[PDB]
Amino acid sequence: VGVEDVGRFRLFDRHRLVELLPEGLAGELSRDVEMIPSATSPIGVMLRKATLELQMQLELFARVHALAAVQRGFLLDGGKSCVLNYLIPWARENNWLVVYEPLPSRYAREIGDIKRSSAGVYIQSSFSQEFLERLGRFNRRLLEELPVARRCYGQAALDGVHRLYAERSYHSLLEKALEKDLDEIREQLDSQLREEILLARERLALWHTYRREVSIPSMKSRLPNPASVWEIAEFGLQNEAFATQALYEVWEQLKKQTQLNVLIAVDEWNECFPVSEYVSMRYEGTRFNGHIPAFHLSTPRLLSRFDDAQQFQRGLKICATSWRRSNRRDYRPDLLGVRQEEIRTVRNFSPLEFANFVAYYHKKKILHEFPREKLDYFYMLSGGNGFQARRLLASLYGG
Amino acid sequence: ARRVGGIGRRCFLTLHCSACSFFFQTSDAIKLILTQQHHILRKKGASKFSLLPLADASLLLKRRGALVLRSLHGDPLVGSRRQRGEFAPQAPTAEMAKMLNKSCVPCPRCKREGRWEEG
Amino acid sequence: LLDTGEIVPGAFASVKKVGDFPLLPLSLLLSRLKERRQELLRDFAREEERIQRKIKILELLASQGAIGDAKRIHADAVNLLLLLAAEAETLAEERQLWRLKCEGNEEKWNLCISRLKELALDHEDSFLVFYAMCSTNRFDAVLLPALLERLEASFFSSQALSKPLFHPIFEVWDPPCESFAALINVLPLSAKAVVVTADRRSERERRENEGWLAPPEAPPLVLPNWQTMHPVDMEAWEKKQRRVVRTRHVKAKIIRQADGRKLAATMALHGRQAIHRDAAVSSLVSVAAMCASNSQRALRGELLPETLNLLAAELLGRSADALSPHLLSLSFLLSQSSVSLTERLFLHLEAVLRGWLEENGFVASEKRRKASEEQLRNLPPGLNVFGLVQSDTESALWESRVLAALLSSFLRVDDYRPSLDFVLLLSDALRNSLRRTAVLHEKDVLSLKETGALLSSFATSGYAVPPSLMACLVEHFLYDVDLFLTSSSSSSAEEAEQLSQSFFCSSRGRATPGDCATLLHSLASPSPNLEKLRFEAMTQAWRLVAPVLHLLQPPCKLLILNSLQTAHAPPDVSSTAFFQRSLETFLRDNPDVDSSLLGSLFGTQGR
Amino acid sequence: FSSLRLSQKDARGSGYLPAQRFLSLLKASPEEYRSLLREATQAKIVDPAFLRVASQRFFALSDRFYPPEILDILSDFASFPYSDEALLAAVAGRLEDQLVEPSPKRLAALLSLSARLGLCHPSIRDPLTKHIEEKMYAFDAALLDSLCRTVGSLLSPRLPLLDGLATQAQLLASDLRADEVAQRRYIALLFRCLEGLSRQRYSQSALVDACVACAEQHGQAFPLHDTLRAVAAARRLDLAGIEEPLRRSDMADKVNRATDRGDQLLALLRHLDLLRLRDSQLLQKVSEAVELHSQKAAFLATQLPEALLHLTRLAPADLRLPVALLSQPSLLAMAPRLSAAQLQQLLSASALVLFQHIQRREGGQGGDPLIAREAEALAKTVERFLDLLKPQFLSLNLRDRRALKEAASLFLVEAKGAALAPKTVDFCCFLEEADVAPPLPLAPSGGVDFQSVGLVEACSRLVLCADARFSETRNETTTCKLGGVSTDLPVSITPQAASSLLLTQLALIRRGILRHEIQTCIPPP
Amino acid sequence: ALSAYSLRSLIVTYNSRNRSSMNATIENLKNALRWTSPSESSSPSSAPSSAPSSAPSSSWSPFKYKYALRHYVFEDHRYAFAFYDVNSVQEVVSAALGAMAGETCCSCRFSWRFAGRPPVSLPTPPRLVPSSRATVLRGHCPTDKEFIRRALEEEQAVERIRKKLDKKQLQWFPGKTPWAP
RNA sequence: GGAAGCUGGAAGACGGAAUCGUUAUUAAGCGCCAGGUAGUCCUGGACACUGAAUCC
RNA sequence: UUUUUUUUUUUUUUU
RNA sequence: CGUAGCUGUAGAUGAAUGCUAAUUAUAGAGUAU
RNA sequence: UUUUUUUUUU
Repeated sequence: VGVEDVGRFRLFDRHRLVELLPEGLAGELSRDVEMIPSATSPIGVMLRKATLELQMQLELFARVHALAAVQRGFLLDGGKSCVLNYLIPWARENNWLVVYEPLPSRYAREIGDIKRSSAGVYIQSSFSQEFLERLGRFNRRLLEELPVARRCYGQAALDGVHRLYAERSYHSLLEKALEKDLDEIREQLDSQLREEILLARERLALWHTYRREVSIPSMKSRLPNPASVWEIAEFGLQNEAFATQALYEVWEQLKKQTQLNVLIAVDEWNECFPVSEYVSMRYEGTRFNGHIPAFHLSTPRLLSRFDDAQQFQRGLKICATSWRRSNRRDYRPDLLGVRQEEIRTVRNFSPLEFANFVAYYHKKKILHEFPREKLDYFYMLSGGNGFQARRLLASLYGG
Repeated sequence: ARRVGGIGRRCFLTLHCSACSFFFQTSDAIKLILTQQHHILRKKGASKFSLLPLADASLLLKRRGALVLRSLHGDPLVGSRRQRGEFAPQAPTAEMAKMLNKSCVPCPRCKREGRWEEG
Repeated sequence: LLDTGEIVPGAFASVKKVGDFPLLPLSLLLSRLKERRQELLRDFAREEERIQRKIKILELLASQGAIGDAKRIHADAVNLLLLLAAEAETLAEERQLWRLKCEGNEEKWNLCISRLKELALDHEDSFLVFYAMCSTNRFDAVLLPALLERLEASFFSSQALSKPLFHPIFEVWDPPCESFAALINVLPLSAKAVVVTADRRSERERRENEGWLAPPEAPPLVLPNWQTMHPVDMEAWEKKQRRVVRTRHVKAKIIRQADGRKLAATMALHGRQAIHRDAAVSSLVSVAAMCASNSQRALRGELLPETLNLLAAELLGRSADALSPHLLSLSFLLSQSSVSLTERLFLHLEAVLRGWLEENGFVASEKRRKASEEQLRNLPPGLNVFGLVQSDTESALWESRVLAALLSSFLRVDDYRPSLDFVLLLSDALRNSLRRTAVLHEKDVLSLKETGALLSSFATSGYAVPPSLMACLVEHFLYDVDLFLTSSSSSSAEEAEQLSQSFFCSSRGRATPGDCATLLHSLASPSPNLEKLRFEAMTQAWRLVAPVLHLLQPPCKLLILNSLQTAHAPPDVSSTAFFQRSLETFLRDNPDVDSSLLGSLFGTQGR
Repeated sequence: FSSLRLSQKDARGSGYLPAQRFLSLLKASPEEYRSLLREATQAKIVDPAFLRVASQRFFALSDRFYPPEILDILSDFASFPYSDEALLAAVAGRLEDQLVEPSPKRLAALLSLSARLGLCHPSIRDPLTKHIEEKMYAFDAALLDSLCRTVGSLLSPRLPLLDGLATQAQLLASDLRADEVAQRRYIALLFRCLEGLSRQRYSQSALVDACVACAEQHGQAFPLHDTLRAVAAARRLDLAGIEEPLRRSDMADKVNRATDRGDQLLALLRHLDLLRLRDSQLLQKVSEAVELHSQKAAFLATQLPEALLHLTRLAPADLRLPVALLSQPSLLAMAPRLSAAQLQQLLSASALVLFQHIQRREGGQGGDPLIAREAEALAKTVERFLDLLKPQFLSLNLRDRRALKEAASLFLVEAKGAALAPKTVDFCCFLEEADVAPPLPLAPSGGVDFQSVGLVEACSRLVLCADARFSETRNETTTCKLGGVSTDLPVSITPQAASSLLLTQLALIRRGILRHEIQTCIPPP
Repeated sequence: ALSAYSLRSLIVTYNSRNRSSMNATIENLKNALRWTSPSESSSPSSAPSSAPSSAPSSSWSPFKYKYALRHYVFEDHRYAFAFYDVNSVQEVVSAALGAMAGETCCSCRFSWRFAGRPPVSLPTPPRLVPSSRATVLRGHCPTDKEFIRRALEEEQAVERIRKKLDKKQLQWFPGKTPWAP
């Protein structure tokens, strides 16, 4: 390990990798592992130079907590998702709470349920249960031991909206109600100044009382006095009502207190902004043809806010986009939340790394015969791209 | 492959706004001006009040309302069969922008005076 | 080891460090080669090719020596450079014979460059040339970029670790091995900074100090004539040719590659690991130079502030014994960047200054003489500093330059107050008497190029220069002007001043002299021999800029014109001779600037 | 975040930064204008000429700045208060369009407009005051507390505006009423608000009863550095009962809780400046602590100059004598202190004390002077303090130089009155005739004469004197002599107000011809 | 001012319908040169403009089912010339028109230039002392190359602007606009 | 007369039989306009890309 | 071009 | 430019496009279901 | 075969 060891493959046990990554492999690596005929063969991942720069930052961040260390997430733009197969397993081995989500779009382009509400945020009861069930597979034994704060008890609505933001939707309804009821006091001049001021004072008294009686938020009365954060089993029991309120409660809880280092990795982040496959009546004439934007849903919105990374006093977030699901085009980075100083633009594989990749497949009995004479010839054909290299060599005998 | 706008991602049907950030096609322009007819009539100051019934929101979604919108929108993109080669249709936003700005129609996003532009 | 038959994952926790400790010249290496000659000989069509050439060079190296040039002036041009490079470094009635040999080596060294650049060097000869220059401290701003590409393409080649050594015997007696793979990995940290801190600017770059310059973008101007005009009947012309010649206009442009930046990024990461190892102070100076880059590293990744913060944290926690000697190089590089951990770092570095000067005898002239020498050549490996002081005749000639640049470095900071007012007076008085005895001659005179570096700092830090004028009476006018005219029409005046900044470059065009006029204006800031000398200096420098006051940068022209219409300026200078009609010329070109309020920036109001 | 900045060191000392970013500003895109403006904010030196150039161009380029950009640009003006007559026309031309029912802009817009010159009735006050009184049903707790400090600094308020915020706190505070939930949440939102409204001599019946502690046994309210708010609110016209439940407390009578050098002396001293309170028999114990604290070397060059300047007023509350502790017992070798940052603070302190010495028994009463030897010792300090400022004059910001002129002109009266050695060079070169960026004054809206206003250069940096009204309007025991040559009530706290007002009258008579001046215009404390 | 004008350039173009007719014009133009008062005569540059062609179609003898066709080709020729620094207008305009022969029309294009304020500055330079304290080819244009480059760039700019504006105002049924009635 | 939305249960998976001919940028597919002096064709004229096989 | 891009190709032209 | 490569849907037993209460465009006039 | 922006979410 170090600068001297760049572009090498690290062996991984088949059984150990599954336990460390219960959800699955990071990226499209599952398509390349099935090609190996041997079932007992190990899995190798190349150590690109982009991982060395990122790994060093995490080392200093852990030592400080025991303004020099970074306190914001990064962004990989341009093999951006290849590093995820080596950075996540390593961090998890160092007692780090890592949130794994390689396929966040599965909760937006599949069979589900939507229920409109006054808050204007659609919820998914069916997909809300799968988020916590998959996260607890490997992150267990730590959430239960972690305590729970008392300053963030129950200030979230059913759809995960804050109390202050949820009650604002009813401001218009209450505004007209008070205007019609003012005739009782308006109809009983005196100095032309105090008479008008006294009438206005009645509005303040009535508004204060109206903002605390009509609204009846649900303060998770099912659990009066919690003791931990992993002891919330009632969320898994009830799904029709208590599906989204508990999802946001854990999200807010992991910002205030600081006991353990955390990490969040969201892959394929370029397919969360575009429109979803849902249909509704929220279109702005011809903007969506009657479709629900992906960022307007509950689950996608939770992982579609990079400007909030500052509140993460425990850790930080990270995302990468390399697939061809949508044309990147200009891909404005300034109007999204990230800055120009936090974008890691990787490049194509160097000739040195290209040779190692070809030799790696030989040990796996993937290719038939790859003469050294044509080793450099194939570099110009595919251009050294990883996607074009594996596909070109797979179709043909290779070399 | 079959993208909208071609290789150069052309857009000859949308109009930008100087204020805020919101764009819409010419199809929605007709509906916006008709819906906000009360503000336009009062701004200036029976034969004059002929389009009052069309201001209804539900009437536009009916069979009768659908035909009225299509009548005004002549589909400028469609033309004669001889209009080939250099004689190709251009962006009709030049005429639409003038009417939208002179009528002083408020923007759905923020209530403002004439702030539309070609884009 | 795990029970599954794999490496324990706990081992891969931290990142390893780098070495680069040893550093030797090409002098002692040759001595060992000449001794181990009988042991090196112990070691298909290609079998003879790799043996015949491989032994001929061994016997020769110890093309007829260092004589028989010109006629002789391929690996021939490469091996010749070694003899000359090694001969020069040997130095580091008697002055007559020595000068004859010293001059010949320098003249021959430059001649070999012309033939070397005309042929593209191979991977096996590019590194040898670059390494030799570093030892001899003889770089080239034109040749460095060309040789940097070869070292990069081959480094990332497929045959890097598997390929054996180069056949020059130079690699046989080397610590590293595995051909270029590990050879560059164990490169001294001193030489690593060169790649990162490489100037890629061309000669056309003159819009910073010289003035305005319009670059051309259309060299070829193809115009037809009457004798070479195509006939009217062009249809038959094509039928009278063997093959197609004329074709549609299709020309391919040249796309610039990384140009060595790809290799520089990898080298930058090595310096980061060599910070928390508690190494020597001399070795740590190289890390700062790389982090203080301005044209290669840029700000792509968010690692620059992190590396700088770590370097400052370790540097602060050190003894004064090892920090006192190393003060000019560290302060010069650390002052070029701003970070949060700036005030705390500079406070520690200021305290040692008080004791360093007091112990050296600064307010027994041998104590101050030896101290300066170590800071000028011994400490700085290959750095080129303010005014080009870079790695004594009678008195106070070399030590003055060292002290001149030190003051400017502390006043350069942009994070907090540079220093205390009391320190400025003490520092100013320290050199006040020292410069008095600087031999009141020869070419060893303080040029305006290095003089302007100090005057520039005082014009931006908000600190007014003291009334002391002895520094201005030992510089510029004294011999830098009279000597220039002594050594060998209307249009003739312009060429006289233009020739000054041609080869020797006594001044940076309009960069250094530009601030000279502004400082002389503001000096005695209050107002209801110093007065006599100020008038003579202002007029002398004004007449040397007016003739060429047509091709200068607009930003520079404003400063010159601004510092003439002031109360401090001498009278009878703004008359209808060269300035009255020239004032409206600038205003007409740039009418957007204030016309009535011309003297508002630094006019009769001083500041 | 990890702040980092790189300097243009391409040629290592080529060109001139102040000049380089001067011509490009005349022709640049709207985005580039904002980027260059921030450079001067963090810069060391300030150029008055460059400030006017940016202001003039802002009005022309106001047609492409988004509403968020205008607020961000206005925010940068908070430091070094500076403005031009052409700046008001630009902001007034787009303030109406910015009214989109904003929740937070009610405070940010009001706070930014507090300084410089505002309160323009039929351009700015009409829309802001009309929109703030009807939006009292959505103000956050944090915003309401901050609004108290804003209204306090205003001049010539109206009953409808004051009453709007008075009733807002009564209902808001009741919700929290029903140890950290009250000790730092309930009491904090009570005394802070009462002081704000008390400045405008306004109070209602349904606020005093609720604000005061109902139970007299409610001890341990606030520390020594927060209890002064309750005392300052009272002692105005007829207020009492809030001070102590029966003038017998447990943490505010026996030398507070605990006073020491552990970062506590400065905190209490700073709180006494913005609160109009006189050191009574119990509050005078702070002066004694200075004698021992000044002995330490660390305290002599870390907080000594800051404390002396920030509490120069009310001489019989900090120093035993005006010259005893104001002398230089050991300052001969310790005079230098961070070039100019703290050295200038000593000059102002020596000037305010001079005014108190003269205006003590020569027609003002309220004390008596000391022996004539006191003046001799005082002059020995100022003579050696002004010289050190000559080479460090360029290392002062716009705000630092603005206040220097007020303290510099004072020495030009006593010296010639019938002395300082450097009074003919330093005091008659720049300190007498300054041309720094002159900000606009804070004028009321009671006169209703904004259609005929002007500007004249004088000590208060600008004034209201039009050509039509030129020399014509603005130009018993406490009214006869106190309203004449003094013209300063002993509300606010007069030691500073008297010095600024007297200098303004003289500066307007020496150069300009302006007779029959009606000063009035006494802002709240 | 009218007196301050000067003929910057004069682009002379030809349009001939026959190969022989175009060749005669070239020889006639050359003969008119090498006879002026100045040492070097005005030598314009050559610039061919391709050769447009047209050929309609018609059915072919009547009473046939369109089994054969007969085409009628109508070729054309063009030629363009460039001028720079035309000091003598009489010796250039007369020569160009006098070189015609047969059905060979012409189309000239004048180009004038007006000078602004004559730059007059830089008087006798100041001076002080220390205080002691030809090459003309046969068939080539005599004008400087710098002048041609400055004028050539202007021509390329006008052509681009004209093509862009002309394309915008090019639609069938002129005067028709959408939803105008 | 041309095109378009909506609506849609017009008639067809028959015949490996037989008649019209291609001398390779041939054959087989796909895409564009120039003229026909307002619109107005699946034919004719005319250009460009992918482009196999056989004993001819 | 390790602060560079963010991508299919036509039937006249850089004389 | 079209079949692109690439990539989502149903690895269509069910993709045939004519019929018409109804409008788009040229024209002086092409209308009635 | 379909992207965000002028700001009111701990």
